[PDB]
Amino acid sequence: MSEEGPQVKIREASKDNVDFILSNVDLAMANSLRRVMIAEIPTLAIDSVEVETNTTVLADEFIAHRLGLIPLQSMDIEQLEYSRDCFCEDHCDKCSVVLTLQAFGESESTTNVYSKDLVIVSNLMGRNIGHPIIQDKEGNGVLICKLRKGQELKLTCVAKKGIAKEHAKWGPAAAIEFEYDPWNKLKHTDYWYEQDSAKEWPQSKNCEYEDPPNEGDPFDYKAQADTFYMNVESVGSIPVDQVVVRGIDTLQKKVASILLALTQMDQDKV
Amino acid sequence: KVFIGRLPIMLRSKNCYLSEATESDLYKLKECP
Amino acid sequence: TATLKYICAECSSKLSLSRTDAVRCKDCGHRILLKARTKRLVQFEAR
Amino acid sequence: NQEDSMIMNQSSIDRGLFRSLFFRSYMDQEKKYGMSITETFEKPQRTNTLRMKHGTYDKLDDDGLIAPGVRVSGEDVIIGKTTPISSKRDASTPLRSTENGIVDQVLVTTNQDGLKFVKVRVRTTKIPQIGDKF
Amino acid sequence: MIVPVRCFSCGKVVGDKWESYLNLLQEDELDEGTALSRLGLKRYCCRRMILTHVDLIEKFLRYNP
Ligand SMILES: [Zn+2]
Ligand SMILES: [Zn+2]
Ligand SMILES: [Zn+2]
Repeated sequence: MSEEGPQVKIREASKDNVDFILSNVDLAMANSLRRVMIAEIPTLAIDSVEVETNTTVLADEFIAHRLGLIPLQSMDIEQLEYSRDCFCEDHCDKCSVVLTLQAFGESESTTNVYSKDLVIVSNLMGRNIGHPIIQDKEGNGVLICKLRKGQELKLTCVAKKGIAKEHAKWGPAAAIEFEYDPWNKLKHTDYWYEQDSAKEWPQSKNCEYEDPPNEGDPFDYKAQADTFYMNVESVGSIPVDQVVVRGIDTLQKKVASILLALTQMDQDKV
Repeated sequence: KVFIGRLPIMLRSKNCYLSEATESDLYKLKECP
Repeated sequence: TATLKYICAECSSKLSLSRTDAVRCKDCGHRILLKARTKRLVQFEAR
Repeated sequence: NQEDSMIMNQSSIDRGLFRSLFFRSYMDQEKKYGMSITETFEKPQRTNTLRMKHGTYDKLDDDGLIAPGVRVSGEDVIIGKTTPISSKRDASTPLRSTENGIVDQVLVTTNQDGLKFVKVRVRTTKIPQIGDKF
Repeated sequence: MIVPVRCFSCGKVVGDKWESYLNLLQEDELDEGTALSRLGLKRYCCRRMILTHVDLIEKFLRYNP
C-alpha cells in the first residue's frame, strides 16, 4: 500500500508497446500526457543531407526526406544539446551526429541501400545515439533505396536534436491508444443506432476491467473519469517505457517553467 | 523512282519501330512500355 | 582524376569539348548529351 | 473544413503525405542569319552592350548553362546567350519569376540545321500547403 | 516508387517491413490480409500503407545511367 494519487497498473509489456491501465487522474492530464508523448519528447534524426553524388532514380530531396524519417538512436540524447543552443558556428559533436553513406551497383542485380549502411563519423562521445534503430529480421532495417549497374549515391547526413512540433521525424510516439468508461456510464457519446445500440456497436476488450452497467440503477450524474486504457507503442529511438516517463517528464518540466516564470517575473520592478 | 516529302508517322503503329519492340527494346529505347 | 563535363544518353561516358568540336559523342552518333552534376556539393533539409 | 475545404493532418504531411514533384523545361537554340551570322551560348557581361539581365549569371558555367546540381531561385540566368549585330546583345533565359528550385539535368544537342539546341530541367518538390486543392 | 518509410497516419515504421511482405507471399505463400497481420501491421492506417504501395522503382531501375 503506497503512493499519492495517479497510479498505473501495467496490463502487459513489449519492447514495442506498453498496454497499461493508468487510473485515478484527470482525463485532462491523461491526454495532456498523451500529447506530450506524441510531439514533444526529444529525439534525434537526420535533418541535413549533403548529396555529393546521386545516380539513383529517387531525386535528392526524395531520399533526403526518407533519410529524416529513418529512426535513429537517442537513448541518451539528453546529453547532446540542440544545435541551436550550442555555440559551435553551425554544429559539432557537442550538438550533432554525422553519418555517411555510399552505394554502388556491383551486383548487376538490384543493389539495395539500407539504414544499416549509414556510418557514424563524428565522435559518438560514447553514448547510445545515432544508431539506425533496427527491428529488421535479417538486420537491414528501413530499405532506403535501390539502384542498378553503375548507380552511385554519396551522402553526408547530420542528425540533430528536434521534437515532433518541428517535424514528425522527431516523433518517438508512433501511435498511442486511449479509452475510458468502456460502457459510457458518463454518456460522453450518444451511440448512433438503427435498432439496438448494444448490438450494432461492438463492445471493448476493456469492458471486462470495469463493472458492466446494471439496468436497475438510475444515472450517475456525479460520474467522472478514472482509469484510462492507453497503449504507448514506439519506433525505437526511445524504449517504449521512456516514451512514457520522458512523457511524464518532458511535460512536467514545462509545467514548472511556468512557476520559473512566475518567479523571475516577480523579482523584477524598480 | 522519285522521292516525295515526309509523312509524320503515328506512334505504336505499323510503320513505327515500337510496333514490334517489347519490354527490353522499349526500356532500352527509353520509350516507356 | 580527370574532370568530366557532358555525357552520352546511351553510351553514357564522360566526354566534354567546346565550340565547333562537333556535337556527337566520341562513339555513339546519338547527338544528345547531358551536363552532369556539379562538383559543388548540394544540400537538403531532412523533412 | 467548413464549405468544401478540408483540414489536413500535418504530422502525416511531414511523413510525406501527398508530396509531389514538379519539373519544368526552359529551352533555347542558336539563331542564324544566313550570312553565317550566328548567336552563341556563353556567360557574357559588360562587353560594350550592357544589354544583359538581372539574375545572377554566376550560376552559369562557361557553356552558358547551369550544372545539373545547382540551386536556382529568383530569375537567375539558366542559359546565357548572345546575338551578333552591328556586338554582345543578350538573349539569356531567366527563371520562372514565381517558381524556383534545382536544375535537374541540362542537355545539349544539334538540330537538323546543325544548330545548338539546349533544353534545361528544373526539379522541385511541392508540399501540401494550406491553399492547396484536392 | 520505393516503400514509404513509416506510416503517414500514425508513423509506425514501415520502410523495413517491405521485403518481408513480398516474401510472405511469393514464398511463404500467404494471403495479403494475414501477410500484413504477420509483420505487425495491426490497424489500417499502417495496413493500407503497404497493401497499397506500388513499387514502381523497379520499373524505373530498368532503364540506364
Ligand atoms: Zn554544437
Ligand atoms: Zn555516345
Ligand atoms: Zn499507421
